Amino acid sequence: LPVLLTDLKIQYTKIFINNEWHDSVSGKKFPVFNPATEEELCQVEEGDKEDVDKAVKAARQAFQIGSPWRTMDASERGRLLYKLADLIERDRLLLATMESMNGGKLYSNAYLSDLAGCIKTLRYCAGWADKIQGRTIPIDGNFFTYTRHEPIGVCGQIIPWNFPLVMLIWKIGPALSCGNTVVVKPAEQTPLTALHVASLIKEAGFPPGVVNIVPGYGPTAGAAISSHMDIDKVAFTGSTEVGKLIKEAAGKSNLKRVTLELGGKSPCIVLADADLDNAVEFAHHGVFYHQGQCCIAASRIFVEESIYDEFVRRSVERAKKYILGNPLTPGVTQGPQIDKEQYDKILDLIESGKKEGAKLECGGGPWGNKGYFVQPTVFSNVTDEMRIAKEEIFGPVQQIMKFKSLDDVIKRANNTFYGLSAGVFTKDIDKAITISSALQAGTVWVNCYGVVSAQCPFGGFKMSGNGRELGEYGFHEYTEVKTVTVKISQKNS
Amino acid sequence: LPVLLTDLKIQYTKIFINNEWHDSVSGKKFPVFNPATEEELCQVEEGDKEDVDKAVKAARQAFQIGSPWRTMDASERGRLLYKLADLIERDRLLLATMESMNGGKLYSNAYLSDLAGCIKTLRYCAGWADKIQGRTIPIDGNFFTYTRHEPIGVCGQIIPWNFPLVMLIWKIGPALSCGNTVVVKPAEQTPLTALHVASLIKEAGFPPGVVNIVPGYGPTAGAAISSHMDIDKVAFTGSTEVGKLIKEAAGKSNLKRVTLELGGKSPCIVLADADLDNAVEFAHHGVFYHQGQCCIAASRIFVEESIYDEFVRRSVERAKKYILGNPLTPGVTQGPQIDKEQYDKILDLIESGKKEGAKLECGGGPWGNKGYFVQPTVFSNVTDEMRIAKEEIFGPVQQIMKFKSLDDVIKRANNTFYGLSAGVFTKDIDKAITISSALQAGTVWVNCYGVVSAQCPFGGFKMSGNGRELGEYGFHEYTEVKTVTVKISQKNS
Amino acid sequence: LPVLLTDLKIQYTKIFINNEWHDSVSGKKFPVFNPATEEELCQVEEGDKEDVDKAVKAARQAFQIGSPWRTMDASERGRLLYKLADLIERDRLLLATMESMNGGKLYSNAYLSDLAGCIKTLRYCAGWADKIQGRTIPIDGNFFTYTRHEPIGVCGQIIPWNFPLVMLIWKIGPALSCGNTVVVKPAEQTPLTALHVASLIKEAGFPPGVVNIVPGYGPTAGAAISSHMDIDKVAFTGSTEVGKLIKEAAGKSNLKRVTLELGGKSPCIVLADADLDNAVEFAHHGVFYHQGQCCIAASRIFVEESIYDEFVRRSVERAKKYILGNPLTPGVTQGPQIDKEQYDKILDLIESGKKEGAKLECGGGPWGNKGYFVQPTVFSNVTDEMRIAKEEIFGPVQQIMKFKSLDDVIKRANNTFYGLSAGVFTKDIDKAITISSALQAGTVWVNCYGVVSAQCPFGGFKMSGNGRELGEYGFHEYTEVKTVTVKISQKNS
Amino acid sequence: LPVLLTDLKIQYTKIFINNEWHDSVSGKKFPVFNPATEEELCQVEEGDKEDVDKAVKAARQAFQIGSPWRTMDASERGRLLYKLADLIERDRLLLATMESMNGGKLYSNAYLSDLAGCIKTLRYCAGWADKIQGRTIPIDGNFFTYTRHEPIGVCGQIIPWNFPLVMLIWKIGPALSCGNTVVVKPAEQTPLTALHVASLIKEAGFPPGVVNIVPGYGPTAGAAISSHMDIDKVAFTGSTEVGKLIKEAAGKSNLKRVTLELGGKSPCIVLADADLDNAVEFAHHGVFYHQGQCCIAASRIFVEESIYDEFVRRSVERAKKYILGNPLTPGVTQGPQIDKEQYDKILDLIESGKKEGAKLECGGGPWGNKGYFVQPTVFSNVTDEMRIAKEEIFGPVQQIMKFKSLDDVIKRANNTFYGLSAGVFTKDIDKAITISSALQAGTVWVNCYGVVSAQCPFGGFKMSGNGRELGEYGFHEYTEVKTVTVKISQKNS
Repeated sequence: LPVLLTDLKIQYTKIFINNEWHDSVSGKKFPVFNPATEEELCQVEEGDKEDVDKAVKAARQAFQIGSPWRTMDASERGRLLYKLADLIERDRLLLATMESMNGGKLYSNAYLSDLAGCIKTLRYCAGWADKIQGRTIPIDGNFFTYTRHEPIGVCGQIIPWNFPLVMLIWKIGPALSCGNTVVVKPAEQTPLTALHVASLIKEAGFPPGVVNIVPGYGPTAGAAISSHMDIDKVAFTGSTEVGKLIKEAAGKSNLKRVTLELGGKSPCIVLADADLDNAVEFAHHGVFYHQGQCCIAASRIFVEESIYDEFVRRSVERAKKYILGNPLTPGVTQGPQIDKEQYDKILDLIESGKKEGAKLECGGGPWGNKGYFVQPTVFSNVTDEMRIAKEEIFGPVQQIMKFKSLDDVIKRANNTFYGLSAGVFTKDIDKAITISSALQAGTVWVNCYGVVSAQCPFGGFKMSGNGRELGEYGFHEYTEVKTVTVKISQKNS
Repeated sequence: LPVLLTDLKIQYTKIFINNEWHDSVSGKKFPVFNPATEEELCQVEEGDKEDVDKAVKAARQAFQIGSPWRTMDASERGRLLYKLADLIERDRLLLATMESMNGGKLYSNAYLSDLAGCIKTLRYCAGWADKIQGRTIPIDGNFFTYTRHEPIGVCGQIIPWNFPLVMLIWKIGPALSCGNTVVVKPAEQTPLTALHVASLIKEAGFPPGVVNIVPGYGPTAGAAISSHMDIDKVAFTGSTEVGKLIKEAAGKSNLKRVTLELGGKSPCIVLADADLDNAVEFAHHGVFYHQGQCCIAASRIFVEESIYDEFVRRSVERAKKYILGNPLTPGVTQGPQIDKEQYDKILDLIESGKKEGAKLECGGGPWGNKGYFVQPTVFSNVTDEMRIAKEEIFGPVQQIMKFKSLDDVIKRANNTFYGLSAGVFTKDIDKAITISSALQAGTVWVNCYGVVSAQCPFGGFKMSGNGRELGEYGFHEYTEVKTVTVKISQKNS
Repeated sequence: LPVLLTDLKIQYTKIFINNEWHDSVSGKKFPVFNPATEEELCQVEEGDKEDVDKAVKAARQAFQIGSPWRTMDASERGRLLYKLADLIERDRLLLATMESMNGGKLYSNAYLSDLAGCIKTLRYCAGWADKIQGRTIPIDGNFFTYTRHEPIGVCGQIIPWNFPLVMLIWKIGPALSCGNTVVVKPAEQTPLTALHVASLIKEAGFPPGVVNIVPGYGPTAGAAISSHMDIDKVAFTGSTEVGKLIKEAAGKSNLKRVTLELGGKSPCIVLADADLDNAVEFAHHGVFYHQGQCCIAASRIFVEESIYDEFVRRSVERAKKYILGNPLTPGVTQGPQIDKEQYDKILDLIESGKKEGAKLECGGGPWGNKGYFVQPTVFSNVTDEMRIAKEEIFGPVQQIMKFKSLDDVIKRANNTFYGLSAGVFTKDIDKAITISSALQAGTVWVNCYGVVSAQCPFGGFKMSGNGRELGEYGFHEYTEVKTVTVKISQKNS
Repeated sequence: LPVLLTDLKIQYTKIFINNEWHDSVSGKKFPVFNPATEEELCQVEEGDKEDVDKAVKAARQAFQIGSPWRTMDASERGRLLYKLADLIERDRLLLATMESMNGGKLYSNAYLSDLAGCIKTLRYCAGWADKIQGRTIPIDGNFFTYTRHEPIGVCGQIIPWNFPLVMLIWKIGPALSCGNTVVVKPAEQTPLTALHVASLIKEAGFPPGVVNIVPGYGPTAGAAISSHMDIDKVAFTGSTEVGKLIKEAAGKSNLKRVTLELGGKSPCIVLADADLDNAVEFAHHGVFYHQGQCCIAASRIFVEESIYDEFVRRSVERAKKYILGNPLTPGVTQGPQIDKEQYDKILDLIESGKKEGAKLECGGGPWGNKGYFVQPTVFSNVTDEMRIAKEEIFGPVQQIMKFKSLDDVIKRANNTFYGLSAGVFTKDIDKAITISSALQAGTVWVNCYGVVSAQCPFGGFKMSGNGRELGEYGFHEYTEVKTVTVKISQKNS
């Protein structure tokens, strides 16, 4: 793992529309800060309805019949995606640093893990461009029918900071692969990662106006991209709240297609037969990976009575072993949160549990002064009524209940309004298959966790989301399906 | 074609929940009327939040793990669907009559066409139950992944009267096939068709509480089924208005999955090389089939200059040849509309065009006294600014513009906020393929129209709809996709 | 289970070509016998090159463009298949009896199991007729491509007696579904089952000359159907020997497509953690189901040392519990073999093991006088060098080795030239997935056996077979794939 | 187009097994010659049963469980393929030259066309490695089934010279993608192209013993690779003769899977409405591309009476316009044939037609002295009885019949024992679809020809071939399908 000791510089801070770095009409530029240190990083600009509208207009152009981007052979879309990927891999070092300096994330995590993931989505999605096929339904009659999988149109993507670049990639890969044009709105907590990738797309040679990024504060662009009368798909990844907002506006605009992957409270279910060693390590990443800021974080470990206490032991034991240090520092297994917003919130949640008599086995507070560091916390004896068990503590905090039966645990996990993921640790074949099905989640993990690959479709059940991403199924959201039926004369089977 | 001279009787007028004919809590029962005669047919009941909630509760029961309906082998779901189909075909005669007496529709159309269609969806969907398969993604790592296509849960279906039974079937086929449980809310203009089919499902042996129908006025159940905190999918087929309503509530409830197939203004594009004979006949069904009450009605025929007038001639010529008579009378090619609502509206639209200087080549008014009969109308010299060219005249009325180029016509059709369907009549290979793609519709028809088969996916682009129906793609809306990843030891390709 | 005490009558004994019961040119009619009693059942006829050629000619007619069978909408092919299925289910009783009286098979097995299976293939395959679709490859260039899945042509099917009707159905379902025409050659040991089904197809209304059956001795028709210069696919299910014969002639005729599902020696691998109870019962059906005359019979159980002896105990224990009685007698769990051929052979194999020092724990000989009954036998301490462990003892005989490691057992099973199936009994998740993959078989069974459903593709690896059957993959053998590429003008994505 | 004036050097002339350049056991090395000049190019070695057996042994090693090549994540197989592709593109210039110097082919054709094609297969096939998925059949019962698409094993590929590198790529792409190991036997007329690519695979980092090339004379290795008792798939691309040979040995060895794409006589069908301009140009490439040495060459143009003569005119007109010059010379549109073998044969065929009274409108003989150059020939007034119309004149020679009806022409084309391809030139929609279906070919071309892309499956009907290549369907030949069924407890839909 190379280290970019080079003081990371922010090369891009402006809006990218028509492959050109515009500015803000109001001339208003918001400020980005290093949450690991609280210092300011730079002054990216802030978009508004004008810029969204501006870019959306760019999109329709890119998407028009006989455009450069529509007549381009699909294989060539794939060829271009592969280049962005290859370009991102070349600049990996820096791009990895710009995520840490702005997302506050262990570098080993934003290099050995994140940027690699981003490249691999674009690589996968590239090889899926020329393989999205139609059908030739053997209809009845002397007619000949065939479905065509065709691009939707302009796609608006609202991303969340947690994974500044991975989700951008998870959304401009399936999109650009199927042939759609994207207006990307990156988050406020972190605008740098994307703006930079936009420059690499331009080097890749993507046509002018295919991928338009409109960095800028939420409320504003949101309603816009999500109510333009020219955008057809709004894909939002963020918290449930903003989500009902985006979907509402969707109806109240054009019935545009809406795929939203909100979050959830996911349950781990270690069982008497589990290899506690394994369950302990993986239950650990589950809650303390990226400082619990992954929508798939195990904010609810249920351990069977038999092995409740033991689990508790190592669980907290390893918890304290995390290091609230510098994401830009080696050996650091935990970084800042992200901002006073989540930061204060996290602490508040920690407090609530305390009030609720949570078994605060560790942490409970913050570490250090400048920046935003919370102390790897743990709450034993959590009950299904504790707030810590009813909400997304999106942050480092571990809650751990106790169950005595299989039916009870699967019921006590499915008693939520969420279903992004789950972990059943077991050493039994029958349990594995029953608890994997009885659980209501989009992705269940048996004896592992956080294992998400591009190939595998990912999304959420219930109010955890809408649609899927990655996979072969994530290219179903960005392609409409035109049936054409011709009147041939005699139709022979 | 047999004729049910037998005075059609309304056997069912009450709510079907848990395979039992309940009543209305308020004891309020709405009245259904024969639009062909305006006489009342019977007194079906009217549901409310209580009954919706009642039935939704029935559903969750039906859908529970180890339920009778979930442990049932998929093949058996198919076996049961095939029986409903076979039962519907046995009772065809009557069931055909109950649609005419309540939908006001030519019997030849509700027998030789509609009921046949209804059976064939259920037959198709039945043979799709045991063939919805997952995958075994060759993921990276020594892990083994597989996607499972699993039932969503309780599905709420809001149907429109136009096709009282076909859409019920288009929605309880893909659903019941994939294993979901349905709470069906039929329309007010016509509750009889469905309630009856519900009885046939019970004879078919469908478990108790799988298919619950809650007949009842719109506003009420609507918000309910569409905001229950236990229904997961709301599929609505109706007008755009109610649609943004259902989707907005969706977000403002559970982010439940929402597939809505609203309507559209569809364009026919007869061209200089077309076989006017063919184009004339098919452009005729396009607008005057089921009294223009098909969301795919050609409310916009564009004829190239060369053959504008000629087309106009036969077009109107055949128009007058339609017969505003008795849907329950043989030889009648047109029946009542449906109710003063659409009836008055239709006439109003007719008037507006008159005010707009539409070339009222025929009709313009109503025919007969009792019931709701409009005179097959036609409006030549329509312009893209005439109201008749900007709205769904959902009723018998034909509008006919004139275009001089291919680019112009395809632009003047794609200049709408709709895209359910279209008809390009041509005798040229290149046109066919370009105009079929350049057009923005879910279903384009070349040299034919109204040709919709179950096998072929159907839905709408733009604000014409959301998702698809029928097809192999219509079983993509009712199945969620669970990825399970196991940690095997060594993984060999 | 109803019982057809009615003295089963053989209604059909002649050749079915053009939906008509022809005879034999030579006038030669072979004799069929009841192996349960050795009495003769009737005198079916014997075909020859003339009759094969005769029927093949019928086929080409049925398959010609604009034929009745080619212009028939696929849905209608499915509709017709469903009727044969429904007809077979109506006559189930008798048809079940005609298999027992001729195959010598426990009635409970030829009713509660076999005929049910036959119906379910035809039901499945029926619902697969209208869903075999092409694609619309997004090729490069301004061209438009689409693959059409089209019928091969006349298909020749050589069946084996063991499952007289199930394999006929496994071959005239995928075929008739995809639209091909079949010339079926049934076995000598048992011609009745099929000839009868042919009559039911005719009642079903299948066109005249679609399904032509040419009953008749092997050698003769074989080379014919398999070297006609008008048949395109020869699907043979039988022993390896005849198979290399059919394939060699294939090349030496027309390179016709050849899918052959020969047999194999399949290995069960019970392990220390297995539920011996379960493993014992299922390992039992594995070898003594249908008198070991199933190509998937466990002629090789490997038990780990730990639980070797115990397994041996119950294994033989239950073995003796089988009853060499009357297949047409209730309570009989084992019937005759099939004919002196296999009968003598079986006994010979039994003897060879004895010579090899097999641990003859039970049986070893025949039971009763008339007919062909062998005594449920068992051979402990079998070694990988014993003939009983190198050949298909296609008959009741159980061999049981002992293994001490996982690697060793999976190696000692994969050391064959076969791979139809296998059974890994385990209670461990990791073993299950590794031994299921490490094993070289088309169908591996974990903790069960003989579980074969229509939906699941079935065939053999290595010299155990060629291609697959059932499944969605079994409609890949009977459909060729025509790519058509048109030169459209501008091609927009 | 860069030109490798650099005297092309033959870097590789030896056998590649275990990523090492072995030699020949007999020490026998065959000689390769430049057919454009008849001079010798170098002295490649000649393999035998020993070397085949040698390499096959290497393969099994590469394919073993836990091998480096089997545990490799599929994505990584794709990553490696992409590198070979990228490496081939880097060396393009030379590799293009080594095909011309040895295949005798216009450089513009072996650069701007061939090497590009080779790279694009490997690029496509690479992106298909991680997307070959199984299924999760919703079987009946409380069982859980899933099909696994798994590598077959060692694959033996016999290539033909015509496209020395493209077919190597068409066979080591689908193979290496699905995970199989290949023993490639290149042709005698041309061994250089492949041996070189083998070096690039090694640079790509493909494991040691995955791709083993055994250059060497036909008869020898043939029977070997095709009868090794360790190779499972033999894919041969060549003439029909050798094909029945390879398939017969297949049965007479292991029933190994056999996909053979032999050749054919393909028919063009220009029609009265065709754009003769277009039909003329494309009918030209059809027969004179790569000197008629493409298995898809239009050795049978049928022109409707109306426009027979006209077609004849330009057809021959452009024919003479071809240039029998130097494939390594710019502006040369035709090169040598390949060797006295085809060369003498070609001339013989030309003579036969002369004897048959063919309307020798042009050519008829050879051009120049050294090398192997035939004069672009044409034969008008060909009849369906002329030898030139019953055999593959695999070489430059054009035959042109006359037809008066559609039915007649489609019958006169389908009256062959072949079906690789066809060209229907038309300007009518109905013809296009009927003649495209009525024709019996794997690939029909409407208004174009020779248009073959990787994405599109390609193979032959009838005795023109077996199986398909490219496409998503070409990864169905190299993957077997293991069904695993587990006994879960309760199975909920």
